[PDB]
Amino acid sequence: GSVQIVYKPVDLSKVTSKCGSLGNIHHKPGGGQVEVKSEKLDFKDRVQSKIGSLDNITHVPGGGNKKIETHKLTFR
Amino acid sequence: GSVQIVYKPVDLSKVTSKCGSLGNIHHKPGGGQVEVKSEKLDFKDRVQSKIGSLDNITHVPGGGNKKIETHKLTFR
Amino acid sequence: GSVQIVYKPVDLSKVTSKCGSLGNIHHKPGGGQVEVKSEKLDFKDRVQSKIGSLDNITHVPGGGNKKIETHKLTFR
Amino acid sequence: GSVQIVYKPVDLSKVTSKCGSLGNIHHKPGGGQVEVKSEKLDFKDRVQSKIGSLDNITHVPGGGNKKIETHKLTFR
Amino acid sequence: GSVQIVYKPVDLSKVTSKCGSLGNIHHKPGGGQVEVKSEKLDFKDRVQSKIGSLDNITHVPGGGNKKIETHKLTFR
Amino acid sequence: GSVQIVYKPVDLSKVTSKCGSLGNIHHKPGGGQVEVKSEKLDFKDRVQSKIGSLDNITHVPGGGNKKIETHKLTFR
Repeated sequence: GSVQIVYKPVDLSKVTSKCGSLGNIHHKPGGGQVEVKSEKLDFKDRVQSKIGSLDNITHVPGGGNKKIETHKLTFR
Repeated sequence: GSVQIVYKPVDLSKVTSKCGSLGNIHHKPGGGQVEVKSEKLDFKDRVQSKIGSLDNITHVPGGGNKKIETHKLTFR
Repeated sequence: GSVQIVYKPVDLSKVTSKCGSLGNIHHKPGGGQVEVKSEKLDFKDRVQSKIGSLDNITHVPGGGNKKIETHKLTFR
Repeated sequence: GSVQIVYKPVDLSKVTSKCGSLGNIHHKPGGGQVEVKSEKLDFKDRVQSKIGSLDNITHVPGGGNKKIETHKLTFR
Repeated sequence: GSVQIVYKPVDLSKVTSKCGSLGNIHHKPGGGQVEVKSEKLDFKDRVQSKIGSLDNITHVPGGGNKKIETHKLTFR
Repeated sequence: GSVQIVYKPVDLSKVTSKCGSLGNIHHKPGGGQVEVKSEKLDFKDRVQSKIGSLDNITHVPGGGNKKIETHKLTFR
């Protein structure tokens, strides 16, 4: 049939930050204990897994701004 | 059939940061203990796995800005 | 059939940072213990795996900005 | 003067234990944090001191029996 | 003067243990953090001191029995 | 003057242990962090000091029995 699809999303947006001095940041973890028991692990088809972790992060981006965009057009 | 698809997403967008001095950042973890028991590990078809981690990160990007974009067009 | 697909995504976008002095960053881990027991490892078809890790990262990029873009066009 | 002191304490005592199997003992501390601030420390004449400790003990003596005796005779 | 002192403490005592199997003992500390600030430390005349400790002990003596005896005779 | 002191402490005592198998002992510390700040250390006349320790001990003597005696006879 005479199908017509026009797809023109427009994006002039901005994601912006101003920051002064960024600093004097202390991260001082006091250890710890982690234990995991399992018999069978059986992972299929798009699995993301963490088992038995003791992980420390210090993340100090001067910006850290995010712009996430998705477009999908499906025709049948 | 007479199908017509026009696909012109427009993106003038910006992801921006200004930062002053970035610094005086201390990350000082106090160790720890991790234990994991398993018998069978059986992973198939797009598996991402961490088992038994004791991991430390200091991440200090002057920007660290992200712009993630996805486009899909499906015709049937 | 008389199918017509026009595909012209336009991207003038920018991902930008200004930073002053970047520095005086200290990362000082206090060791640790990790133990993992397993009998069978059986990995197939796009497996990403870490088993038994004691990992330290200091990542200090002056920018560290990311622009990630994906396009797919499927015609049947 | 005609002072006479006789000092003959008699000790036939016993401190005794019987034990079977001694074992299957688990000590698993989960870390912690300790902080102390002080300006002047000024210790004189028989001082015993612990400042800022995070100490773990597992003590499993098969016996661990104690006999402590003091004798004093003083004459002026 | 005609002072007479006789000092014959008698000790036939015993400190005794029997133990079977001694074992299957686990000591697994999860790290930790200790911090101490001081300006002036000024110690004199029989001082015993620990400052800022993160100490682990496993002590498994087959006996560990103690007999401690002190004798003093003083004449002024 | 006609002072007489007789000093004959008698010690037939014993400190004794029997133990079976001694073993299967695990000591597994997960690290840690210790920090100490001081300007002046000023120690005189019989000082015992530990400053900033991260110390691990496994002590497994088959006996580990102690007999301690002090004698003093003083005449002034």
